[PDB]
Amino acid sequence: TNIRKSHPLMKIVNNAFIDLPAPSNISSWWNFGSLLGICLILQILTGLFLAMHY
Amino acid sequence: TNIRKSHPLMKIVNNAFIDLPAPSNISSWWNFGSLLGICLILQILTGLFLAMHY
Amino acid sequence: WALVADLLTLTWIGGQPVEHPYITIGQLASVLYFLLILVLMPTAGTIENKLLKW
Amino acid sequence: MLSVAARSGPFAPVLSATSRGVAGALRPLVQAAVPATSESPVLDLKRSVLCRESLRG
Amino acid sequence: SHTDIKVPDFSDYRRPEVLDSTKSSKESSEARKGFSYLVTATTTVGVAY
Amino acid sequence: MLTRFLGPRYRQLARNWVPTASLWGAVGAVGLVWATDWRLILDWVPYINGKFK
Amino acid sequence: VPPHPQDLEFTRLPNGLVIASLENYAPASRIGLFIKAGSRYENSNNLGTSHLLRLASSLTTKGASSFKITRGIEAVGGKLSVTSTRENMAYTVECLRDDVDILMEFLLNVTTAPEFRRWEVAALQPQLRIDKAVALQNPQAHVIENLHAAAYRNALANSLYCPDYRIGKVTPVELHDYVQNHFTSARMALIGLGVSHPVLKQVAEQFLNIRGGLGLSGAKAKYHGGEIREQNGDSLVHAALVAESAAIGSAEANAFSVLQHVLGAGPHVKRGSNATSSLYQAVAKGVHQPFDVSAFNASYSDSGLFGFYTISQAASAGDVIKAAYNQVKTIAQGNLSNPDVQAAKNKLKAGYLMSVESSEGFLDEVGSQALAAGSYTPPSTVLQQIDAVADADVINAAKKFVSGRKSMAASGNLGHTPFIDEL
Amino acid sequence: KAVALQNPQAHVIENLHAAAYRNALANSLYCPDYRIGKVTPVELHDYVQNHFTSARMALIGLGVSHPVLKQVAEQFLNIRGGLGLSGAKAKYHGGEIREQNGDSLVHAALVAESAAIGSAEANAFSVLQHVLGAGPHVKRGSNATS
Amino acid sequence: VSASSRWLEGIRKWYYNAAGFNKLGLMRDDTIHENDDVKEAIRRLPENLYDDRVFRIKRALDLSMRQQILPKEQWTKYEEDKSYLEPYLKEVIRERKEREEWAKK
Amino acid sequence: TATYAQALQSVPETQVSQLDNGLRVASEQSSQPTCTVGVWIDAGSRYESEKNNGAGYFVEHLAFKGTKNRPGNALEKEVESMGAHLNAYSTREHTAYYIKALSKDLPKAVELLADIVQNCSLEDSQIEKERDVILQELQENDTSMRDVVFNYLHATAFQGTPLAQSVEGPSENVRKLSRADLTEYLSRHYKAPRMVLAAAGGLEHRQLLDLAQKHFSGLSGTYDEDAVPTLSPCRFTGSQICHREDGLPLAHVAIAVEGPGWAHPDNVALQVANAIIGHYDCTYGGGAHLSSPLASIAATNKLCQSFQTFNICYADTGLLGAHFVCDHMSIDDMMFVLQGQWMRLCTSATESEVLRGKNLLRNALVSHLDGTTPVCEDIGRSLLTYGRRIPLAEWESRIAEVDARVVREVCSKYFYDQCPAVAGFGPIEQLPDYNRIRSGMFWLRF
Ligand SMILES: COC1=C(OC)C(=O)C(C/C=C(\C)CCC=C(C)C)=C(C)C1=O
Ligand SMILES: COC1=C(OC)C(=O)C(C/C=C(\C)CCC=C(C)C)=C(C)C1=O
Repeated sequence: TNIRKSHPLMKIVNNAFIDLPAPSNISSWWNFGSLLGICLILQILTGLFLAMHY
Repeated sequence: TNIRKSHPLMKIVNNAFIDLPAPSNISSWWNFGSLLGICLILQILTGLFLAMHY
Repeated sequence: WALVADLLTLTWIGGQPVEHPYITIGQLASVLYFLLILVLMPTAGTIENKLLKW
Repeated sequence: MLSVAARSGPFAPVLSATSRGVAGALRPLVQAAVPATSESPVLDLKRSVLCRESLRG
Repeated sequence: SHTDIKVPDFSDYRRPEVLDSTKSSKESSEARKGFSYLVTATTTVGVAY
Repeated sequence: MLTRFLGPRYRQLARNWVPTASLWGAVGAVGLVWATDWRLILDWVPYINGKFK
Repeated sequence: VPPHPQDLEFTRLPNGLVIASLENYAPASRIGLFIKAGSRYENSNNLGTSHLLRLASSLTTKGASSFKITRGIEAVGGKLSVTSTRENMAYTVECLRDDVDILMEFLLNVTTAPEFRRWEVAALQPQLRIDKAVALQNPQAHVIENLHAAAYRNALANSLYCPDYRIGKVTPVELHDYVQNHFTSARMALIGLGVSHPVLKQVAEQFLNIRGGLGLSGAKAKYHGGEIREQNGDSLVHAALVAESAAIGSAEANAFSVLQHVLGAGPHVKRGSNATSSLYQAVAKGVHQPFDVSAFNASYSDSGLFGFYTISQAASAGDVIKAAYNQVKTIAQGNLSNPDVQAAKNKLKAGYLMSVESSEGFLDEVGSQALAAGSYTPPSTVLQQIDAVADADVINAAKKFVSGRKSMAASGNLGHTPFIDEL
Repeated sequence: KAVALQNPQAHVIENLHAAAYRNALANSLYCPDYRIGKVTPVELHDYVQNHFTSARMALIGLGVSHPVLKQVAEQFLNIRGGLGLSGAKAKYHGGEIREQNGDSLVHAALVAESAAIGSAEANAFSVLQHVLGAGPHVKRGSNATS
Repeated sequence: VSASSRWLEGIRKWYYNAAGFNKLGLMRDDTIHENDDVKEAIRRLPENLYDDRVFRIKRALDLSMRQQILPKEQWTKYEEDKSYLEPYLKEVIRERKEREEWAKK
Repeated sequence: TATYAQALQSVPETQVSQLDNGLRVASEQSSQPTCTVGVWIDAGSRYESEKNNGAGYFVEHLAFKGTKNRPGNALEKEVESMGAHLNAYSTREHTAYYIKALSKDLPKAVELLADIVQNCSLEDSQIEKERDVILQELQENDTSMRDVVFNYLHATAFQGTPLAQSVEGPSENVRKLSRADLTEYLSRHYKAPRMVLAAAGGLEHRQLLDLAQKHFSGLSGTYDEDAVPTLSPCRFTGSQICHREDGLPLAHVAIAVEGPGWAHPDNVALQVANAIIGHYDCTYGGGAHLSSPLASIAATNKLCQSFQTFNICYADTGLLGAHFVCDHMSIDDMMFVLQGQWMRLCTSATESEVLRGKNLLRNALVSHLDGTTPVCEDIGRSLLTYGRRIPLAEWESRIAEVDARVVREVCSKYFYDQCPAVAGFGPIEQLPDYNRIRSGMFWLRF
């Protein structure tokens, strides 16, 4: 019985980012989803540090 | 088979706010949890409309 | 209730200037806050266990 | 020569703490896997064949 | 008839120190992991900077 | 009250994990020193010298 | 160059308990408590109680918990096993020499002080299903259980495995009642390999003085006769044909034992034709597809069952049963050579001597002997007993089988398997 | 099968027929457990094609005309490529089947071979059945003439 | 036979009445905190004691919702208070401490 | 009474003699009325090439079916008539033919064994009958999920080496292996310096020696010739074979790291560590309370039907790990807990559980060497692998040396951060990906 599998918070992380069954198959065109997330937090982080002085 | 019970979003609402088994039993001292949520969104909403002019 | 009333005492002292009666009774209330939670309430629970033959 | 399983025929079951359950005696199935296609369904909600507490140095 | 299953030849993909079937892999074991872990070690150092 | 974890096996288990816990401290000390450019410690380090002379 | 071996020592106590020991100078010790507590002592109100008992040996006892029995035994690398026949239960215990005392203590606790705690008994009930399921994967298990149910009115008709309807339904009281009326001094034997006789005698006198139970080798088994049929379509038909034979340690039982080896028991050669097996050759003559035949020989306290067991293809079953039964008939009619009895005597003698080669086989033989006969009979007087069987005796055993009311169990596609009246 | 076998009578009468006969009438009305999941489309097709045939069928109708039924029969029910008899003949064997339950109550049936339907002897059996006693006639009665 | 043990008993009875779980028809062992030791002791209880316990707790949670209390005649008398969980709990504690002694070795 | 320590000294020494052709003859005498005798040969499927793979297995089928002196069923007639048992086995490295017999029958039993080894009359019609028998046996073995995964684990672990092959061979070998193929195998391999006459029971060593000169001496008196026949190391890989069959109701998985060979002292500590993890199946009494953390967790949470740890030895290599049988939704949990135990033993093994493993191994060793047959096997096998019999008191000395530090050292050496060979058969969708099995072979915390 795994800590990764049954902890109510890590459950969410595991079923999204670790044990999630994904096609053997998906190309570079599938990279843009995570890249949009990276873009979102980049804009959040810089935007926060700009808001500190604007 | 219920729309309330199986829709991936409403699932979350139903298992928190509708079908959630709660004690027959809990007094007025248990009202403060929801009241803190009301307080949180009140402060968010007014705080937003103050931010529009501050 | 000694804890609530002591907390009510500490908010009264907080409201007053750092002068004669207030310095000492605020010091005693501070000590009582920490003594109630750390020592006096755990001991009350043991006594109550012993009284129910537990 | 007084022992039912040493007389070889009637049925004996063994349970243990550390070792697999056993059944039975001398009914045939040693000259029966010898003319063949006795598949025998070997491994379907089931214990271990051959037993193990018989390990080497 | 499951005894007809051979694992197919992997020489095309094998690391050079592991092409000899007549010779132990244990000898090249420390080196092969060494190379691959050095890659991740340098990357971590690179990212760390 | 914590007396569950006191006996010969837990003494052996602590002894096993000591070189590891020591090395994880050694990891974290250098990592703090590196991240902050901790001037106090890095003056000693014979080649890492951003300050002249 | 080995040491000159010790003799076995043997003691009957006034209370009826039997202690037998051998000091082989071995690194390990084996200890068994053999009890007349097998499934024949169940009745129609408590079926399966000795099955659940057989499964219950690491449940909590008085000063030894379930945890302690498991951990303490495993800490010294030991075993605790329980093996059951229709007549006996046998609680055996193995460890290294130095560790006998702790395993003895666990043994005595299991057998004389089990608590049968309500919830422990409950958590154990599903294990009957697993255990029965695993055992009944061999078709032989179904057949021989049905064979005994068909043969007997009573006692020996009972299964080694709990009836399905009883699973979940055997109680802590029934377990307590079973131990208290069967696990008693005059129904027990304490056997030990690689222990001293004074230590065993002492253990017996201190810890195994119980009575408030039954007396006999039971309510007497009434042989009935009949047939039980189980449709499977299993590709193969398993059949057993049987008649009442002889109680264990009668002279007639030895005649049955020898006839069993005239007709043919197990094989002797890996992948062999079984040349000197007279049943196998008789079936082989008129059947040209995969089969098996063995002589079947089960001897009990107050009864026996002798005949044969067949495996064959569904369409071939009738032919295999009829070829086999005709071969027995042909010995009953007197067609039996002196060399054939002698070869059968050689197989039985060698079989028996090989049977007792290991500690496990030695202890079980000494244990069952102590329960059946009240005595230990050394190998050479067993060999003498086998030798004394005349040719006429083996003819007489075959005669008894052929003329006697039959019992039959079979399973498979039975569309070509004969009933008893068709034989 | 589960629903039917909730009545103990169902177990008994199935076992009674299995005990009585070698053959044919020994077969159960309900599928043997080992066959559940194992009966095939081919076996169904073969069963219909060798049993559902003109010389094995009767078409009965209440509240229909005879010309309509006769017409239906002649247009739609002209099949044969099947068996002939009322079967392979049932061999009466005799014997007993025993099922341990502890059900508080014991259900038993004792039986011997009697008479084929629409023999004169069958009527003798039918009458004896009512001498000895069939079902009850009075709600909660003592069954005086049984 | 003691004046002082009668005194301790009278402080205990006083405390019992002050605690006032008996006012809801509860027994002492109905009020115990459900940890792992306690959940197992409850699991181990025989049918009758199990079913009595649930009804008592049902009756108490019902009263606690109505913010009401039983007629005085129906309060559980301190002398009549059955310690029904305690022997199972002692055994469950006893079994755990044996495990913990083995984990030490 | 004697101690355990004393009891091991009182075990009588195995007597060894060499015959002039190089046949070793060895015996442990006890007081027994019965004996086991047999020939252990340094021959098996590891010696076979691609083209003759399954030959020894074919010989095993022919060995008992007639000689030049005892044609057809005459041999089995003699064995049966004295109440003897004639048996055989074939592994990747060893062949054995042995007789269980009365001790007074040791003269004839040795005479028969020599007749089988030297004078195998492989009649063309007999080799044709055996063709169909072996073929059916292959169909039978297909249904045993245990035997299939272990063949699969060998086929993937030893990838392109002779240790990858099955003992029985492929079906094409079974249907095309000729008599000339078989006699060539016999000529090359059944040679006196490579085989051992072993006995255990009621016998003097002197008469075992006498019968060996009587019946075995025409074997390699001038037959010491041709390339005699070096084995060569087998490259272990680190790889996966996954036979996905969802029609089967339970998954079989076997997993192993490369073990060291027969020779290595490391075997004793590995066996201690394997004993700590132990075995399990569903018929074991008291599950929750078992000492092994794997066995305990598997019982409580219904994680499997069975598991077994193993240490299969070959010359200069082996397979060290475990095999299990479980439901489709349980493979991940089983693999997790198994690997955690390996990792735990590498990093943080403790004194008390090592004692338990030591004790389990003393009890296994002694309980195994119980009967004429297992002792005879051990004499025969040991002289092929170690070149001595290693006495019981030596094993005890080797066991006693093992403590927690040794278990941590020796497990780390073979398990920690090593590439496993993995074999999967059945409903294996939930069998973890190989990268994630590789990642289970080390710990980030350590
Ligand atoms: C099944 O396909 C999926 C991928 O495969 C192409 C991904 O790569 C990612 C990774 C996405 C990230 C890191 C963005 C997270 C966004 C927020 C707002 C926190 C997700 C979630 C996914 O579901
Ligand atoms: C099981 O007990 C629960 C209650 O019973 C006393 C509640 O009344 C509420 C209602 C809480 C609300 C409306 C606040 C939501 C907060 C955010 C940030 C959206 C929740 C969730 C709860 O779990």
